Amino acid sequence: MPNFFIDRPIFAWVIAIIIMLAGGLAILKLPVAQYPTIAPPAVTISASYPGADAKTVQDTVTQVIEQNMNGIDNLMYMSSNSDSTGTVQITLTFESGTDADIAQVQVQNKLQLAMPLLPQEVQQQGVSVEKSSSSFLMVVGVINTDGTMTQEDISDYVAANMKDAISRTSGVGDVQLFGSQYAMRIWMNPNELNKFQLTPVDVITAIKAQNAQVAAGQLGGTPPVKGQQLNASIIAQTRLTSTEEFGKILLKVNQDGSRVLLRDVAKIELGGENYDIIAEFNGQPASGLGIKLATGANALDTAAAIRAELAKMEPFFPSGLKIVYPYDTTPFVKISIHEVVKTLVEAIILVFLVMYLFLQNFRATLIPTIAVPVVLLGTFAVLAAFGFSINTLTMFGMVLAIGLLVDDAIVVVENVERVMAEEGLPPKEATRKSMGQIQGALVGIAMVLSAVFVPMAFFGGSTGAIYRQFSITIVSAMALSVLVALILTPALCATMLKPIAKGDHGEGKKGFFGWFNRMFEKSTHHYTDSVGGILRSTGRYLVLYLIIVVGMAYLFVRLPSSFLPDEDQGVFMTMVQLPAGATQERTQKVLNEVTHYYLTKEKNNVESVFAVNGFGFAGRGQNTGIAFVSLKDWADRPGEENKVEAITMRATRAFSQIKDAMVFAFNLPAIVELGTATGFDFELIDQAGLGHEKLTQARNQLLAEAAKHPDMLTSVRPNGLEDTPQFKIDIDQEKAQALGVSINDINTTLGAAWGGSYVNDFIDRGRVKKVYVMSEAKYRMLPDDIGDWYVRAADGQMVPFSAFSSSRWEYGSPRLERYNGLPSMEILGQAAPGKSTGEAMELMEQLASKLPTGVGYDWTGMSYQERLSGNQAPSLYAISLIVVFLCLAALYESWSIPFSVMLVVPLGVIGALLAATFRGLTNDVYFQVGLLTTIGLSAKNAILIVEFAKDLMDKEGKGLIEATLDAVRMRLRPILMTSLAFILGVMPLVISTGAGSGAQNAVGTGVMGGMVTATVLAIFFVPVFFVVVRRRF
Amino acid sequence: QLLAEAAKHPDMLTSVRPNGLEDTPQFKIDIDQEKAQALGVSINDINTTLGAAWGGSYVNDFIDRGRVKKVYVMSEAKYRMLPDDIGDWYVRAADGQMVPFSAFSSSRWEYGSPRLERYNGLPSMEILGQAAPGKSTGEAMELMEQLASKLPTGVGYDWTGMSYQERLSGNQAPSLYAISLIVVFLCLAALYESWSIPFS
Amino acid sequence: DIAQVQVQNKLQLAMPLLPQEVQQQGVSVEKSSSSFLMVVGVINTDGTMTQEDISDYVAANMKDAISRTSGVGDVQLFGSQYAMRIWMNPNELNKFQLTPVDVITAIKAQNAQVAAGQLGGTPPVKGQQLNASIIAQTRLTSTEEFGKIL
Amino acid sequence: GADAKTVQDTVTQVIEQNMNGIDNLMYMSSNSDSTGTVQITLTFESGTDADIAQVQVQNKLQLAMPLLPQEVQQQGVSVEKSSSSFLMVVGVINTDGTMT
Amino acid sequence: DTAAAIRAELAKMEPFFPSGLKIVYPYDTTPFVKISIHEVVKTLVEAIIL
Amino acid sequence: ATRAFSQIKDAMVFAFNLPAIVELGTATGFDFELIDQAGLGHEKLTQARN
Amino acid sequence: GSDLGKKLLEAARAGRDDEVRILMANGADVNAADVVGWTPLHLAAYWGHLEIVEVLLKNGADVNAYDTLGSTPLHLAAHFGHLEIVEVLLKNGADVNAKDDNGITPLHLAANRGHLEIVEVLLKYGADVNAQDKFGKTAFDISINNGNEDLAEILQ
Amino acid sequence: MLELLKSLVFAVIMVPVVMAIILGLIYGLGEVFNIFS
Repeated sequence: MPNFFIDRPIFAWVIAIIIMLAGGLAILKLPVAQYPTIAPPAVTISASYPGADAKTVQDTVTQVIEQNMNGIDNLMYMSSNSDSTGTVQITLTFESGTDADIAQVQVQNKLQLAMPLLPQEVQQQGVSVEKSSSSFLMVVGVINTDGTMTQEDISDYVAANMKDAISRTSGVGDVQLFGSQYAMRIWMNPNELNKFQLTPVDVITAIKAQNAQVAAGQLGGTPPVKGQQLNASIIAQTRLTSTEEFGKILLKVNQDGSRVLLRDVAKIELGGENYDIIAEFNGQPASGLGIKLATGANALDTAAAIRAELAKMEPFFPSGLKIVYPYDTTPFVKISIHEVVKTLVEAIILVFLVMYLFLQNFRATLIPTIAVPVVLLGTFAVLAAFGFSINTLTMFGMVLAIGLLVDDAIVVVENVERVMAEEGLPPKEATRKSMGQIQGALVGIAMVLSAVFVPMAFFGGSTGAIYRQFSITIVSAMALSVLVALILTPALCATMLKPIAKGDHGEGKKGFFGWFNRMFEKSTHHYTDSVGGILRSTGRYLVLYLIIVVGMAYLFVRLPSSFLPDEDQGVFMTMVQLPAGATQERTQKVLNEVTHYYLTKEKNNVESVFAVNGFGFAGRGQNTGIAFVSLKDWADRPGEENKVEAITMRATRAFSQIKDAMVFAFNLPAIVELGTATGFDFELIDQAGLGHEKLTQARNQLLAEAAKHPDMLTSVRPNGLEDTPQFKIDIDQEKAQALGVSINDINTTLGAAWGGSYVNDFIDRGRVKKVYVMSEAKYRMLPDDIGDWYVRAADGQMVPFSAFSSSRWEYGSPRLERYNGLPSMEILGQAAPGKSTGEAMELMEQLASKLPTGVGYDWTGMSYQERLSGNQAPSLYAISLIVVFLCLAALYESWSIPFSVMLVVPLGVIGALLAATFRGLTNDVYFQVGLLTTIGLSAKNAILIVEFAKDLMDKEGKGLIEATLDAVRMRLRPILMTSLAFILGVMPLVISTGAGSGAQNAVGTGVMGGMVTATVLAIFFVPVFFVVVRRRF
Repeated sequence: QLLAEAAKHPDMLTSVRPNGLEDTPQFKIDIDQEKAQALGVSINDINTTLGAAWGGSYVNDFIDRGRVKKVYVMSEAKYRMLPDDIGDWYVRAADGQMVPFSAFSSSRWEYGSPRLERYNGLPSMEILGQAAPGKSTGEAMELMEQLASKLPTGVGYDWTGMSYQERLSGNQAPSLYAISLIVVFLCLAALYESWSIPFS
Repeated sequence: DIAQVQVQNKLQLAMPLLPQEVQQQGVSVEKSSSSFLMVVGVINTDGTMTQEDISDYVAANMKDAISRTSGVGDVQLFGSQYAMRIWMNPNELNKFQLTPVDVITAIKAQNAQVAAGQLGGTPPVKGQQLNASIIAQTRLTSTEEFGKIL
Repeated sequence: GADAKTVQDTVTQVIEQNMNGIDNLMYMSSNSDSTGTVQITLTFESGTDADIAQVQVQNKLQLAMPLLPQEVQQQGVSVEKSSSSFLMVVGVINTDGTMT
Repeated sequence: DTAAAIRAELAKMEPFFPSGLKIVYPYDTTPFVKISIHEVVKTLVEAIIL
Repeated sequence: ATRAFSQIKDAMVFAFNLPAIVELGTATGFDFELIDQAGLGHEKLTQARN
Repeated sequence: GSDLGKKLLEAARAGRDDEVRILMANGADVNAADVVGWTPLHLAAYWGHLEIVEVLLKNGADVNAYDTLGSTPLHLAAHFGHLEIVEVLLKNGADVNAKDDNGITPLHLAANRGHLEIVEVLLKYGADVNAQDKFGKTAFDISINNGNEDLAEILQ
Repeated sequence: MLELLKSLVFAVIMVPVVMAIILGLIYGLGEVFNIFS
């Protein structure tokens, strides 16, 4: 090929132009996002049964669905939660690669067939099916400076005048609203109902009968009489809009001719559907819009469009009402991507400088600067083809591929200049000769790096979904690099270079560069003499090789594992939890204390605090809450002490010394899907119908026996709520019948009064809204109020609840949970320092094997994957080693020579294990990929050394030692060029404090150290291995 | 206003017309619950009588020739025609009293839309047209774009169907020639190893 | 996977037109072959339990986990799940001036979960210290509780 | 039994909001009549799997039936691919006047 | 694969079956497939040797 | 089995081995469907079948 | 109210003997009540912690404590079938005929759930069988309705 | 337009320093392996 493009350079320029245009169009048409679809596809069925507890809901709703959740394809598992708020959440999780639409549909369809078995209240509220494995691209907040508009008014304004616009914006895929739009609240009074001998049932029936619709037909409709010259559509009683209209509703007419209307007996207002959740923003009432991004979208342009629409609409808002942005992770993405782009450009500038430094030719430097961007743009086009995006993982794969690109260019240019200098040849024939030397080397390098990287794509689960990005990115980059080295760089070196003859260019020039040539010649001669002295006795160095292998194995074992490193995304989360039996008042007190803390003792760093009451992840009840703490930009807070980890530790210190509560501060995980580093998720299941009580007994016993193994386990705990007090009302039917009371009326009164009842719909100005009847706070707040509620018998007399209803206290679960249709308890835990996940995950099985009968167990989350698809890395890397050995045998046409190369894998590896060990890192994804990159570079250098030596020995008969010394002499220059360029292009990733610092450092450390060690060691041990293998065989 | 402006252009636009229906008279019947309750009559019985008598009432099914068909209860034509025909329709009270609608029902006329259109979540009105013979459709679309520019504020315009795709055909074209030229130029320089043979 | 979707999108229009006795029992739209992949029998080696008692175990503990397995499609049960079966005697009903409708209403009334609300719920008063879910009427779990039905 | 102004606020506008945010949507129209009949037509880009489109719409729609009158649900809400123009028009006639 | 999944699932309740219950497989079509494939593989090896 | 079962009274008992493709039946068999397209009924259709 | 009493309540609820001893040695209150009126005795009996009941009793835990609705540790011990708890409570002065806001006594509770081993003790310790609840029913009617003829014989 | 000049400054500064560091490491390892002989 190269001899086809040296004589045809326009062909090569044309291919390069085509690749550049492809990549350019791609970078315009490529979606941008922080992370790809890593977590497996899930779907959440959310339901609500107002006024119910956990058991009522688990019985009438959850079990019914779960029994009809059959016949769905690719299902990994499902887990159900049932809260005392009536809420139900059934999360199904499917095998990776599944289509999150067809699965959602199968689920919605099974549920649509199951609905007729649910009670009318659930069919009437609504059972929704959503996709769970997503996260809020943004959260918009809306507040009022004045205390006029409250939470519900702001929520209504949002639902009406803002949601539809945000949804009609580009890229916006899903828009959830925090808070509920207006709703006609009807707070009744039992005293004033008994006064008129009424009941809540009468209110319900009147409201049902006096707000409905009526079809009334037409005038002159078909079939008409012969002669009709007129037709008209009739309009009968329709829904009501105002509040007075609801006040004018008749309930009863007395013997004295008086009229009974609602406005006399029932305080009517325009409130919300649920007050369970209360949101505040720096103490000010607020409402919110959570925005999940769509498929194939650009988060940046999407957030820009959203900020533009909200700005357009701001001027049309009420007075004092304004907008805010608590949770916006878009700036973190912008900075993290801009940093990688800057790094890519610096890696070109550094290549230019290095080339000009060693090769004083500017026309030589011009070449890599043209060859590397072509490859990057071609890689972008390749991604666009396969359906990938511009994300963190892809760009970090590119900043690791740049080294391979740089080597593929620099080896060619350096060898061409070397030939032109030694043999005095001109550019064209020199390029012919150099490519004749380097063709098979580049091809075998391509195959080797493919064998090294492709095996990662074929892992299982989220781990594999992550590794696939790096793998495909780097393979595309390397393939385009090899095609470029065979196609374009030769033609460029033929038409751009200039002639030099018979001179090492180090004695005829003066200045820094002449002196550098002098010093480099001296150092080359010294390295040559050292290698020559080495090759006289080798075992003295094979022993050092074995020592290094032992040391790197030790460092590998004593290095802690990980999944991904936490970062500073400009936000973090505080979690508030209270004892059993708390309320809104106390939780809001605690949250206001939290806010006062952050806004006073962290003013220098914190900007806002968005507190959501009644929303914890461990529970969506009433004694729980959160705070989305938003920070300033990384420019307005420098220093570790002003970062998120120190803030978190300080906040935990200031909040652990608190009263009657449990407050924690933590950092937003890397991927909102919590994949811990060494923790697990253990489900304890009831396989025999034991119950909640025996299952809780077994849970407590297991936690006890787990606290006795702190050497392997720690922080073991349940991920649920503990039983709380519950008020039991025992009705007697004998009295209810004697007095002539309908148990149906009894329970309808009780419910509609204490929990709430959704009756019918009404039409506000435009949109349609609900109607909720309920008691009034001061009449549904204690047991002493039970006897203040009356029912109506058949004979007409009114009866108090106290006549037939005894009462007790008991204990009951506020949040029940199930795993695959059977009751369960979720348990969390970490592996103790020095131990891994497998050991603890096997210890927990050993423990659970000693539990009562009927109790079983299972694994969820990362523990599922880690167990089903967590032991296949050795097999694929064995495949890799075998393919590499075979490709090297083909290249060298020998079964033994390949070892000379496959023994440099440790030399770089250890250099990465030392650094990561010094700087205090772990064995995360980025480290795992930098390792392979350094290994590929070391193998590249070794392959060229070996092939040069072998070509000299075979086609010139120089001999073993002479050929090897000549090879290393010719190969020093490019090795150092590539190593220096890569080390410099990476160093910023190591000295980094700000956005993406964790991933930057994890990528940069293990490759800086890797190349540092692979350059100054391989150049010595590779000749040793080569002469060893050739003298043995 | 737009249709009036267009009717002054029979050389470009012809057959201009909206794809809709004009506002029409509607007959509202107000039911007074108070008087029906005073007379022992139920709101629901009244609604059912009115519906069955003026619009039909799907009751249940039946079996004709082995197939399942419907059963509709309805009034005779001569009792559904005029707003003065109502009042002949009576009801049974709790006692059984024949109560006429004329006691608790009032009536009036209004104007309303029998068909409301929206386009991309916004109120809209569709207008179909042809190009005048001899002319084309691009000329007519240009003229209509002009006319819709003089209209009041807040009134935007858009194209649908053959007028949307057509628009693309007019904007794709430059980006289609240019590229189709470049790919040729390059393809020649490669085959003939020169930047000049292409330029000639 | 698309045929099922079209079929069910069409059947969701008919479902309302069906009686409630058919909806309650549950309409199924399965996507499966017409031939048994396999049969899985369950027996007693001790002769302790009988057909009904094995069928109940199979249904309540084994049918639901297997019908969620991937590739199954449809599962037929060679038995029947337990159910509180109530055998009426017409002579004893006439002896007490009763009919099956009375029994049905009494069961639907005295065997029911009810949404009884919260004790201390929101929007609450200023200064509330207690919150507690109310329990009023639970489903029945044995024949003893069904007998006591008045 | 609905005036178009009603249906355009209690059924149509309650669905249209959900249909914003689909993969390859090009435009959409909607028509609310005096007989209550509602037709919301979504037109996608050329080359889309019309089946996957119907599917995504079925998915974005169930987010709304929680908010629709029971008289809409009990009558059925159809999500079906569409075409504006007829392929054929078959006619059936009696030649002997023995029918109407 | 489906029969494998089914056997794996049944292997998770067998520990929890009350005293007396026993699983049995009176009708399975899958073993015949695996065996008819193993026999053809045996044929291939025999033919290579021949 | 079929021979020893024809000697049973008040029953049709037939044993058979399932074919290779259970979705395909007897070789050279035929499945035929009589249909009523005029509103005749089950009785006249039974008469026609017979 | 000191958090010592609250931690004592929590430890009794969770079954922690060593922690309860540690707390009482620091002088923790035992008449302490939850927001519903349940002292450590109610919690230790409800959940069945005999050791905790003995510990709390040795240090002056009011056996006759009553919650906001007339419930006592004896009521719960009888309802949930904790024979040892019943015996221990009576040894130290548990009013076997304690009457709640509804007139229901440990007899009616132990009879509603079929606890004969407990009705024996209740009776022989002086439990009035004819004790009527609010509606007019006794342990005899509660045994006839529940269909426990054995109990009805135990109560003649 | 100012960050790139800072990067180029960093480069012109470190390139020779990093080169000298690597060359000194090579010289040290060479002297070591020469001592080993």
